Amino acid sequence: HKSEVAHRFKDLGEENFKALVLIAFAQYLQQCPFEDHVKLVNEVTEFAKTCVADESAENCDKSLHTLFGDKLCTVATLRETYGEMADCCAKQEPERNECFLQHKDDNPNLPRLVRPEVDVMCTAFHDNEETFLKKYLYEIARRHPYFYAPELLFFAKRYKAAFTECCQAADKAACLLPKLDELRDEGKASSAKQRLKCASLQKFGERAFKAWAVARLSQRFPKAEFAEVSKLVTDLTKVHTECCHGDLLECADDRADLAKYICENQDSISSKLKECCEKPLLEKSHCIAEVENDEMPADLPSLAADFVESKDVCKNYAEAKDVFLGMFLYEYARRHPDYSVVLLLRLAKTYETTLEKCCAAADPHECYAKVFDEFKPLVEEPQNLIKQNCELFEQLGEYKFQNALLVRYTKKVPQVSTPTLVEVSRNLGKVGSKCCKHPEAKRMPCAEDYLSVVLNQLCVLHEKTPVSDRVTKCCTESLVNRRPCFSALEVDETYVPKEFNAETFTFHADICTLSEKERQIKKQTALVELVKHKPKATKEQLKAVMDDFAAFVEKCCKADDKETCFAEEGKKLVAASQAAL
Ligand SMILES: CCCCCCCCCCCCCCCC(=O)O
Ligand SMILES: CCCCCCCCCCCCCCCC(=O)O
Ligand SMILES: CCCCCCCCCCCCCCCC(=O)O
Repeated sequence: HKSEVAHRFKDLGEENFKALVLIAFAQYLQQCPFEDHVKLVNEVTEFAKTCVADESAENCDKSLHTLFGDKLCTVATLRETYGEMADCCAKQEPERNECFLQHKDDNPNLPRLVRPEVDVMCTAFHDNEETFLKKYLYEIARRHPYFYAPELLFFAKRYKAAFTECCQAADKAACLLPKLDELRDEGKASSAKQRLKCASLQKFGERAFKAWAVARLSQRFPKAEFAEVSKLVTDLTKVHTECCHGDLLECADDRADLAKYICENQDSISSKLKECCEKPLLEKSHCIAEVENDEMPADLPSLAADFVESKDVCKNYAEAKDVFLGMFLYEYARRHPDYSVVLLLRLAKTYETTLEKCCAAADPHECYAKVFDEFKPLVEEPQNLIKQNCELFEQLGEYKFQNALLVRYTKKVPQVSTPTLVEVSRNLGKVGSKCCKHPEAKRMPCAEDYLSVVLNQLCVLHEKTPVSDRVTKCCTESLVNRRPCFSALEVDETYVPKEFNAETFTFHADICTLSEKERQIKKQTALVELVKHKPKATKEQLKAVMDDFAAFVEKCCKADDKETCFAEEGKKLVAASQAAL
């Protein structure tokens, strides 16, 4: 291991090496032009090949942090452009690297990347495929400087595949656009999870993180024994703690180490791990992190033996409370992959609460019996919600299902901005489409995955621009009570109806040309504004108003003249509607 850079180049391969180096530099120097970074990438790459030919080369023996930091400090416009960051160059390793980490800018001021015309895109992709993909990789990287590089590289390769298909199919846009949208969604969903995962570690501490980890690791690896799960959870915590810190190389090494260990003890962890461990170093950790749940042992007893009916229960628990609780959590989770992780956490927490209560009683054995009865109401809470909502999603379209939620959440929290209500409602709708297609056995984990990001996304926007105490109570409580807290929201009896505005309910003929997506958005925007103006409207009354509107649109988008119909019958619709409500 004379040369760190030489070893990295051999493991990743020139192409991946280049791509990752571009991402790294793009994540630090986020305000330097693309051609600058390209020059860097080629300089580092050529040097690396020098080191590959001969590890004893002149600078080959240096550290990757040292080499990276030196390159950063050779940027001529560094001080001018980045000010303080240029001061880091006086610090010495390893203090320097930390200094660079400190002055990494999160979400700087840049204009939103606008998706160009399909013809233009495919044409660029054909003429210069490499400078086309890398330019966009650079653009994504600079705007998401804390996103894990190998993960950003993982999406890049998927983008490249998308164009390869569609850019030579007659109806390109019909192919490409629904693929780019999927990527956009997944990319931001992945990014959200990461910030969230890291934020929770900081917010609630290592313990809660370990509890979360124990549940999911037990679910995924139900054939694994607790001692093994403990070591994995222990290491996973170590990894998340370092990765959350932000050092790419340190984070990468810890990840690689865990994947290394997991793949070598495959037989002792999971049977569905063979293909993941076969993949290259770069993809190992990724693969393991979302591997399929292993199938659990047929001969599995009930927990009641070791956790309820047994003697030595307070003694075993008091001897190591968190260990014993983790065992309960492990034992329970591996039997129920059909549960959300947070559900298992409510149960383990419930088990904990009673032991703290009953072990202090004269005879604990009775208060244990109470425990499992308490589990059932907590378990059915999320189960019922899923049944009903997926039924609702079945009867009504995804669009009409979104509108159902729309009215519901507008009446629960009317103070929220209209655009926010429309967005969260459309997204919860999408969750319905994706999860309700699963059977019950897999529905709850599915919902938890999407609601987690949607609910924390929701809480982030509220952080910046608070609008309700009840929403801030939900956003700032335990991430296990979060979703139930939102579900506990009732209709706001406080809300004063917002004053009428004819403009808000004034529609022109342009909506007849609008795309299917934003005709809906404009309609849904008005639906929120309707519910806000008269929040005490019944479902029948609201349906009536919406029906008249719907026919009103089809009557004006069907006429020889249009803009007059929208202004004349529009006047009629608004008047009649104000009267009914
Ligand atoms: C391998 C051992 C890991 C430790 C297991 C800890 C189990 C804790 C049980 C209660 C759920 C923890 C949820 C955190 C929320 C809280 O701080 O109350
Ligand atoms: C002089 C070096 C310049 C900087 C080098 C950029 C960082 C390249 C290392 C990234 C490799 C990631 C390792 C695999 C990822 C994983 O297993 O999780
Ligand atoms: C910035 C403020 C945003 C507030 C958004 C108000 C709408 C809340 C949506 C709650 C989603 C959680 C769904 C749980 C299932 C349920 O409805 O009971």
